[PDB]
Amino acid sequence: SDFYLPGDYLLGGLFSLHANFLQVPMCKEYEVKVIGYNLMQAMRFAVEEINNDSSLLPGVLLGYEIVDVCYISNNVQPVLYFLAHEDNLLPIQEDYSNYSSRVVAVIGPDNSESVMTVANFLSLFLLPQITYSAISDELRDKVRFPALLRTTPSADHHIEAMVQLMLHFRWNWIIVLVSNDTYGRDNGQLLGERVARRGICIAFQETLPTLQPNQNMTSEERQRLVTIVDKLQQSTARVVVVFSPDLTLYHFFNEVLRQNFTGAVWIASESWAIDPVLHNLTELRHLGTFLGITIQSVPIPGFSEFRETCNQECDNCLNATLGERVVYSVYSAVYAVAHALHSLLGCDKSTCTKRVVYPWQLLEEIWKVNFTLLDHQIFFDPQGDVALHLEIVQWQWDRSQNPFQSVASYYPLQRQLKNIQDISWHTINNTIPMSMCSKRCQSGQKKKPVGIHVCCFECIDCLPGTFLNHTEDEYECQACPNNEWSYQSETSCFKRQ
Amino acid sequence: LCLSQQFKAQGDYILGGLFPLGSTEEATLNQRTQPNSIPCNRFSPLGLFLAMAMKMAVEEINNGSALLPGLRLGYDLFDTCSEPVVTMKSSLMFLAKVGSQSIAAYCNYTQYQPRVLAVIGPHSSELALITGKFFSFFLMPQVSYSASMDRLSDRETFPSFFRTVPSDRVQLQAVVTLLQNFSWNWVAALGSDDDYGREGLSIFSSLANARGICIAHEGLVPQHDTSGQQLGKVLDVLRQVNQSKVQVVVLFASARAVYSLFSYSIHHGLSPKVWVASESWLTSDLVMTLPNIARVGTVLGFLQRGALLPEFSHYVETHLALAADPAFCASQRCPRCDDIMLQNLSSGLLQNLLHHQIFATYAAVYSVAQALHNTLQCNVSHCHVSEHVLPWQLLENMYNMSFHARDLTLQFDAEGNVDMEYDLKMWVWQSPTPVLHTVGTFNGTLQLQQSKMYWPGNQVPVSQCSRQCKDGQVRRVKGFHSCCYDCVDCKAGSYRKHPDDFTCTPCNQDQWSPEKSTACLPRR
Repeated sequence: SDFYLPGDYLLGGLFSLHANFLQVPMCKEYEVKVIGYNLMQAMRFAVEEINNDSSLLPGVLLGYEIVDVCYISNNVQPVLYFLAHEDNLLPIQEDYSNYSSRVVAVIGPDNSESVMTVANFLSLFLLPQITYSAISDELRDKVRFPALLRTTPSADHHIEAMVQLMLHFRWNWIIVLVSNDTYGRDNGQLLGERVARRGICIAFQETLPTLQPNQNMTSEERQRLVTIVDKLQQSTARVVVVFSPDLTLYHFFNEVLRQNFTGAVWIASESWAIDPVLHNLTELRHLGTFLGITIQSVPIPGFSEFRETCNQECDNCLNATLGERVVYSVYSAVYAVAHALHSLLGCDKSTCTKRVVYPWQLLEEIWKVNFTLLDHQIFFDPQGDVALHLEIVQWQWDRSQNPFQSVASYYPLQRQLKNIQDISWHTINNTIPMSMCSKRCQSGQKKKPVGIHVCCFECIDCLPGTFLNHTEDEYECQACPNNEWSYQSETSCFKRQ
Repeated sequence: LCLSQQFKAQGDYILGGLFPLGSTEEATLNQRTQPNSIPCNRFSPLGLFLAMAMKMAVEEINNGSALLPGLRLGYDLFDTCSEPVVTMKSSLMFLAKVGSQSIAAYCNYTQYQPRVLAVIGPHSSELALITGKFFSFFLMPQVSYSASMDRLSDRETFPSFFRTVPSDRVQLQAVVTLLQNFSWNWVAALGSDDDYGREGLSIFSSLANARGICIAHEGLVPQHDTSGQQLGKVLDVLRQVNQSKVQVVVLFASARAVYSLFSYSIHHGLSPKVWVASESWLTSDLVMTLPNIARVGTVLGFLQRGALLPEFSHYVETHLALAADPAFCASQRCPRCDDIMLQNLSSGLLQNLLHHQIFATYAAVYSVAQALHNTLQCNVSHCHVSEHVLPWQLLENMYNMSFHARDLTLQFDAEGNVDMEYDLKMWVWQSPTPVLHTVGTFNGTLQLQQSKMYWPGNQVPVSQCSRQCKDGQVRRVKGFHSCCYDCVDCKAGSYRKHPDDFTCTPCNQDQWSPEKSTACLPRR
């Protein structure tokens, strides 16, 4: 099958092509997922293009061994298959510095849980793993995951983009909805950490139930959704951040529509920011403004005309097909491994030598690459991440143009949001919608805090004989000099006779 | 002593063991850059005691014909070194064909033939997650004596993991019942930044929200005391606990985190609060050393109710003595273990409280042995000897059994957990040293000996919030979730325009309004 190419050195690839404990599960039980097929084709295009490029690996062939993984449900077997050498046998020994595996590097899984699972196994051998879509911040620990790298930013930068979007439009007062998953809780906690340093108050955080879109919903789950939407309706906050997988939100937004809720700004995380299934729900355009934070697209030139004993034969993908924003991560991962190998072999144009390589040295070289690919400079931060651009997209429903329209771009090395464009709002006159917990003071009014959140305060007039200096304090009045007085709520003193 | 040689024994069937028999200083924990071996730097007595418990259980089983009559049961114990790499090496060694030094990449479990029948799993939950995920592919049955994190209950990712200790969810259900009994509606929830504490906070926040307990603040406290951000974070947590006016705090945190939090709380002079503890702190390997515990205000929490092993100390001393005798030895996995004498393992260590984990190890051995006894369809004095059992065959019986520890029946449920009772322990400071007193029990229902409760003064603490307001009041939501309200009384000259959160409106000029009134009134 096309899952395999022979060569002098082989890359391993893990992609999810498909969506009684004694019964062994099989991927064919699940429907095809086209995104994973696109990513597989991205890897194949990258490797064959590298084989065509005489200036990168002259006379050396990159092969590959690609294996389908049903997300978390099969992660052990492919790793053993990659690690074994002679007669599909894998020796157990204390020191592996002299051992050669079937593959020299792995283009690792998609899900953060599966990435960690594979990393804990490959860490024993220091076989390098590069991953393309796992944004979890925990992967930055190289004591815990020494051999793992990423061609994508982490949740740190997504939350930074969210918070700077909030700051730019001066939103002080937000709501956070999270899934029950580790993903939702992780991102909710991270956002809670980030906002407190920047002056943004979370009105309340609430957890969505783990529903599935086609299946029936129980009465208590329906009531749970009703309660959450009631909390949304009662609150004065109108900026809502949702950390949930896309499949779960169909029921939630159906309930929101049923209650005739409208007038919010919805901030989408990368896990649902660009979902067509949610987008095609025609009535979402009436709930408010949808903004989504996602990795920025990079077009591969030649890719379109190229595209159009187990777990290596899945014929159903083609007719299911008949991932643009993630493709570049896989492409650049393959190119990173290729450049690291080109360095490791001591190679030069038309003058390669086919030296025997042990993966732990290729890891050391992979940490060292720095080159321009497709007009972007890709190199690994010491914490293992490549600095690719993020973007903010607004959902549009005019089918004359693309569903998701870029409205801002974020730079992780400069760590700031830039090139903001004209968002078209739901407001009556295209004015920026504002969410603030309390209105700003008149001059000569002191703030009196209310409750826990910093943004909550009463505005109270200064009494005669006292004044408020906004450059000096705002939470209590200060007295006039012994021969001065003031006009009650006033910033300044005046002389008594 | 020739002690590390006692970690392997022959038999017809063999049990693997993962124990914290050694460790290393922090200086070792740099990034790994070449795949060399990791040395045995430091000894650990806890692992030795747990290994002794497993050895004792297997010795008893080999003496008493009640289980596996006519067969000999062996063991093969390895150190985790508290290190995933070393743990993975040991796990791989367990799964290799007997006599061989390698493992084969077959596609499904039925093609393997590992050298051990079952693995008595690691001490910590991190290694439990890792090794459970690895073992599940081979359907190797794994029984843990210490790993309580509830994520391991999932049969989809952990189809072969079992434990003889309850999961955190049962402890937190007991805690929720405790809060519900004393009507502590308004509380703060804290947890350690480790996965233990994060999952604990998730579980508690899910359970409390369903029963109407309103969490004022939900936050994480760090494991370490080495950066200014951590000092600031504990100061901010103290600020949150103070400003919310909470009097009862639930603290699902590891002992190091609690030690940090309490030391800084004493440093900053926090006022007394009720602190609801978790087992890993309440058993206090570290916290109870603090000079000024009694100022923290009150400590209370649940603890396991398992049985006890009277003979264990004499067994340990006897076998250390045997390991000290060259005439016995005439008949490494931890080189530092050989340097240890009886006086280094004094009885004062065993008389403390480690009984729970020691008994859990004993019971894990007995669970595996009973499961094998069932699989071999044993009679009195006879067995189905004509075949050799593979681990995945034992797994079928292990779900559908009851096994006997010392005068205590236990059963694995559909999620691989045991069911166990709890004591409710309260710290008493009227003694010249803090000591645990039993004040209640939990067995799915909470029984309190309230006449015995040691509250400060002749009063019981309270912390509450309004679920609904009166008619003549304006609402205001509070809490980490918008669950409950604080009430505003409308002062004269203003009126409650809406029966809602909307602030009271100033009175119409040609009218007036008295206190608490809902409308403007003609002044005449």
